[PDB]
Amino acid sequence: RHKILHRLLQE
Amino acid sequence: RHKILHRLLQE
Amino acid sequence: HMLSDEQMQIINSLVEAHHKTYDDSYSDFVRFRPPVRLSMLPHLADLVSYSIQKVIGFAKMIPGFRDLTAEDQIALLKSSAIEIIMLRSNQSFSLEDMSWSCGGPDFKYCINDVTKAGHTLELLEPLVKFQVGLKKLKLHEEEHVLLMAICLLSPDRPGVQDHVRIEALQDRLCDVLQAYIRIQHPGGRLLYAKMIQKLADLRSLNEEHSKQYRSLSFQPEHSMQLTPLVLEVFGSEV
Amino acid sequence: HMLSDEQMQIINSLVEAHHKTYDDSYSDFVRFRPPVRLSMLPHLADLVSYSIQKVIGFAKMIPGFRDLTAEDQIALLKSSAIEIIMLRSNQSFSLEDMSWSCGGPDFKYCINDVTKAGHTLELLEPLVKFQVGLKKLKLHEEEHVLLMAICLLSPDRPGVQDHVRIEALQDRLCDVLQAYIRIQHPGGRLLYAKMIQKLADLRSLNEEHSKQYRSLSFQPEHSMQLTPLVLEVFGSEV
Ligand SMILES: C=C1/C(=C\C=C2/CCC[C@]3(C)[C@@H]([C@H](C)[C@@H]4CC[C@H](C(C)(C)O)O4)CC[C@@H]23)C[C@@H](O)C[C@@H]1O
Ligand SMILES: C=C1/C(=C\C=C2/CCC[C@]3(C)[C@@H]([C@H](C)[C@@H]4CC[C@H](C(C)(C)O)O4)CC[C@@H]23)C[C@@H](O)C[C@@H]1O
Repeated sequence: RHKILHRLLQE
Repeated sequence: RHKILHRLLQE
Repeated sequence: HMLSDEQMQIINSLVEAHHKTYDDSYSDFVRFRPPVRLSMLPHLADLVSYSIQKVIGFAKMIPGFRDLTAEDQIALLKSSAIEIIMLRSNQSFSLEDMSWSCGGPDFKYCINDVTKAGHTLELLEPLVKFQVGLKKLKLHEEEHVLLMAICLLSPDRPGVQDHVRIEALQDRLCDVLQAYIRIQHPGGRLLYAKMIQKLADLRSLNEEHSKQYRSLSFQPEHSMQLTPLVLEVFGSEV
Repeated sequence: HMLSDEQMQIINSLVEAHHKTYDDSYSDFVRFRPPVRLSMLPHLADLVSYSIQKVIGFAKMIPGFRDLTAEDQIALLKSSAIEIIMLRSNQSFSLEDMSWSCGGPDFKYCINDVTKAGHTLELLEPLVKFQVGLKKLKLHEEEHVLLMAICLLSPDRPGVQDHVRIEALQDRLCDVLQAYIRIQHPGGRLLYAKMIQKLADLRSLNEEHSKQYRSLSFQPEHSMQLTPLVLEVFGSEV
């Protein structure tokens, strides 16, 4: 879930 | 599934 | 009295974060799908999607936000995104034209423009009155970014797990703000209370947007014009 | 001999469908996100997403396609979309410049442009050689649209349920094509065989694209630049 959000919070 | 495809095939 | 070193650091972290994530040149706007006069949905979806990325990066320099669990960060961003966007947009809003002036005439958005992106006066009327009231408060840059960080680290959002911790960081930011106003803002003796009420306005704006977005995201000929980020963030995906 | 009335009707239905779903002015391209020299991903994603809508509408005037179950229609479109797009793009491809010329210089796509949209020469080399071979076949408009309708109504696609029926419509279109060539195409005595081999080329192009798209759709900083239609159609959502 929330593939892009996760990505943009890492780094 | 395929919400947009369905829509664009109807009408 | 005066502000502690810790509060000065927080203030400097916040405004540097705003400066890094907000471009007064608005020059990236040429890369959105162009506006047309639901003709404005593609351009405005791109604008919001771009703004969501900025808000994520701003969040990302908020001291302590990162130390929260990734789920809490997603919860906080999903429910506060449209409010931060409404808040940050006040920097382009102008009372002289009653709209948002970002570029030339193509990138000026009046009420009729947003109408043609699937939204009614039920949202637009309180939204523009919100921008008007907030612009007349004439906030310092420090208060503006403080307000955005306070709005995002609200623990009364659906989905948050560690209320204790988020409310704690929200409290420390409120005390920095309340202190900065009383020390460095002449005549701000009632300003903070009004800012806290602006937050309440944002909640009512949030809910009517959430309603209107639902009705447009439920029609595939319209939700196909949105972006993946917009759908992920504004959807009830959980 | 000559073509039956039924085959003339099919031909007229097909070219009218192509004319309605393909704009030689390319004037809608100004509404995509503009190209920049993965800098070309946003513009090219918009181009493909727009092309998918066209292909759906073209499919929609193919006699008998609609009478298939909605699941068969989705199966046929999902696996054949990129092939129809590769096929229809030959109308803008030009051997003089070895690229696709749609607008002015902004809307001309050479190999380096597609490189900056996340694709390697492993796809681009056979793709451009495909466009070259297909353009030198100098197909009549009737053969071009016939080939697209035959490619889409292939029953050897994953997911199709009524093979019998789809193969039947595909067979009748092949016989119209084979007959139109032998009657109205001077020296086309080996043309049809070569067209059938172009279809096989499309399958190999399809698979390498499907591979390269996977690797880019699996990186969220890239798949966020795609569109909802592209993700739905090119994803393995089933
Ligand atoms: C987003 C920003 C700016 C303006 C924001 C505005 C002014 C125009 C109308 C907007 C874009 C609202 C609309 C409700 C848009 C149109 C459609 C879109 C969705 C999310 C699809 O409902 O929301 C959201 C914030 C509103 C300009 C600038 O200050 C940057 C800032 O981040
Ligand atoms: C799509 C069309 C046209 C050109 C199509 C092209 C030429 C440039 C390179 C394209 C767009 C291919 C690339 C592999 C693109 C770039 C990225 C995108 C995805 C699907 C993201 O991989 O595919 C697909 C068809 C290729 C122009 C015109 O003939 C209309 C036609 O429908």
